[PDB]
Amino acid sequence: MQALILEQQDGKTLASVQHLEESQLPAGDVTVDVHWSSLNYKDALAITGKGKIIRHFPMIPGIDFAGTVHASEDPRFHAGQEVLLTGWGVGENHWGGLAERARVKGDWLVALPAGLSSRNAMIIGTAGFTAMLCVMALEDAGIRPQDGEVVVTGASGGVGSTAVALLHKLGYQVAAVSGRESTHGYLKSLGANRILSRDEFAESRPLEKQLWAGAIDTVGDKVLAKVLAQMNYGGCVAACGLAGGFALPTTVMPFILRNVRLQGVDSVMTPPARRAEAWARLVKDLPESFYAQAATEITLADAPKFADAIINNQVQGRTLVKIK
Amino acid sequence: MQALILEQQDGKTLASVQHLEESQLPAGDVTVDVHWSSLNYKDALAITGKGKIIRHFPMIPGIDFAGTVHASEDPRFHAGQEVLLTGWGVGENHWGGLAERARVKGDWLVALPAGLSSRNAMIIGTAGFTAMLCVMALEDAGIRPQDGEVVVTGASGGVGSTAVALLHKLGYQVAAVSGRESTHGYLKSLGANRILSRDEFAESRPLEKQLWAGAIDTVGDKVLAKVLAQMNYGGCVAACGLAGGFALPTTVMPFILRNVRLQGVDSVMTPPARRAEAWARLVKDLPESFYAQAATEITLADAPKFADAIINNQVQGRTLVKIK
Ligand SMILES: NC(=O)c1ccc[n+]([C@@H]2O[C@H](COP(=O)([O-])OP(=O)(O)OC[C@H]3O[C@@H](n4cnc5c(N)ncnc54)[C@H](OP(=O)(O)O)[C@@H]3O)[C@@H](O)[C@H]2O)c1
Ligand SMILES: NC(=O)c1ccc[n+]([C@@H]2O[C@H](COP(=O)([O-])OP(=O)(O)OC[C@H]3O[C@@H](n4cnc5c(N)ncnc54)[C@H](OP(=O)(O)O)[C@@H]3O)[C@@H](O)[C@H]2O)c1
Repeated sequence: MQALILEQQDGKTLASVQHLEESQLPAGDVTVDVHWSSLNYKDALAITGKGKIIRHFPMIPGIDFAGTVHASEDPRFHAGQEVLLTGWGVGENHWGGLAERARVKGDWLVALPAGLSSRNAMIIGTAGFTAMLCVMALEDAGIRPQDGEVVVTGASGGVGSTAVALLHKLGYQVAAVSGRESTHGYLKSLGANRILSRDEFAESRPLEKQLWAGAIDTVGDKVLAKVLAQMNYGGCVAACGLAGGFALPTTVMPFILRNVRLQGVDSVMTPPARRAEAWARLVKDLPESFYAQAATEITLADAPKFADAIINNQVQGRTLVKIK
Repeated sequence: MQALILEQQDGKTLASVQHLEESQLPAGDVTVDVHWSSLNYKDALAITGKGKIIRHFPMIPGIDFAGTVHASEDPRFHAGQEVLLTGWGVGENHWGGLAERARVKGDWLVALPAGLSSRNAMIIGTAGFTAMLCVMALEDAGIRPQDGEVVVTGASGGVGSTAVALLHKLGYQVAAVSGRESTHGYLKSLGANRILSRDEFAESRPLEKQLWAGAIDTVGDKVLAKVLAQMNYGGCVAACGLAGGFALPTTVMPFILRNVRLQGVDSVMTPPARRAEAWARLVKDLPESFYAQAATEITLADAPKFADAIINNQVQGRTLVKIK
């Protein structure tokens, strides 16, 4: 079998496609013939050797994959069945998606839903699944299209792009925040009602003027701090990222004076039930047009190059990896 | 009529009980003969001139009151009716409850709930109403007694005492955090199962060991930051306070890695349906023993002295003001 393999020569990560035997695969009760994977921000860090994502080498990266079951000892899954996986430590501490074959716990798999192609599941990937979870968080908080504008940060990215399209489809007025001017036409076509510059969110008072009924944040750090200060009374922010930094230098004022909810969204260990629900919602809520707009398809050996482009913020939308 | 009056000579607030004519009260549809009020942290800030709570002088402070309607131009209220009020800006921008009479909008009043005495309504006051809103937030998040331990910070105070008593009644295992060894017996008597020192909430990593299914925070600052770092995956913190400072020096990690919810709770502008629900729940969920254990009854003339004690963290439980 072939696989993208991370090894460490002199402490610096080297990535290259290599042949290896199925016998080397980690233990698990389901074996999957992988047809598609993707590159997420976390995959890019893993591949660039940045971020301390990988604590064991050599490692097959890729926190995502979709394919067909080769063999299964889990009674929920049968040989030939179409399945997908995102998260659960896969591609971090367990051999990953960017390989022709993977062996995992059946607990980590999701049956490919009726209404979603294996290829499109990967275009969504971890990033899109996370966006769906964020949207469901706003809904849980009672945030409706009629309540006001929803703001999306890091909007041109994988999570951001998906969130814009989901919110647009669901009827919300969407404001997209982006540090790049080249992404504007793209963002408008995704459904953004207006585009705002990243520099507009540098520093804030504890409370700013109320602007947002809802927010989906991929940035963290000072951007998230300012969004919080700008939330309408009873607004909700769904936070999932740290593209701008992991710190959260905020105050309790939006919370105790404006009754704001900050809902954290984790994709790695999302419970099976909510996980299944998110995938079913994606079938319903993501327009077929999104898949053509947001995706760039690459081959396995091109991953390191794109990993680099992702870290340097030189891409927009989602990176789909054909594994075949 | 008699009322506690706040005036500032030169950037400093002066508080004294004075006699005034009823005709000096602000305009409003409902005139109430006040029988009870209370002192909350916010009232103590107002009365001591700290916290920029009052921007208009002279002011009659007191964000709570309970009494009997003398006259009403509002068709929802009638002469002789028992009513209570918390919040709505009363005691901040509108002459408030620390007086023999108050005049207010019908919208700000709550008919005295069946089963609740006027005196007990004020032992509860804003502090207890807030604790109830915090408990309801944990419930909204699906935090059940079987799910794990709930921590209450600033536990010996007004909101904290009520919170401990409510959670205890509802069947939770409760941990109380206090910076005063002298409050431990009192906290145990309210139903706290575990008592921890505030000293243990001074430094923290972005993620600490997972300890709490839920939390009710009245302190903010570092204590809140560490509580966030200690939340179980999917845990919820209901935050309502700033006794320890208004800053929130935290990181996105508990949110994006552990799916934590931080729900802000405001008592001031709580809409009528939720506000009515909270009062109904309080009547049901606070044991009779609570009113006896938590309350210290003072007269209006004692208010300034007690406001000092509150700000100096030299009181425990709830301060009840007999106005009648
Ligand atoms: N389980 C989880 O909570 C989970 C799951 C998926 C993703 N994430 C996190 O969510 C974030 C987004 O992931 P992704 O895969 O969408 O990433 P991405 O496509 O690589 O980029 C996200 C966007 O963030 C913006 N950005 C990048 N650097 C920035 C900076 N220094 N300051 C402000 N904005 C910056 C860029 O948008 P613009 O150029 O338009 O400004 C970029 O397109 C990442 O931090 C990722 O690790 C977490
Ligand atoms: N969100 C809202 O609409 C609203 C409504 C009501 C109350 N509040 C806020 O909630 C908080 C509690 O109100 P309350 O009436 O219960 O006040 P309280 O009776 O004074 O309780 C505050 C408690 O915090 C602890 N504390 C005091 N100073 C501290 C410090 N410097 N560092 C760490 N802990 C400290 C003390 O407990 P220990 O001695 O046991 O440590 C004290 O009992 C206040 O900040 C108040 O403004 C907000």
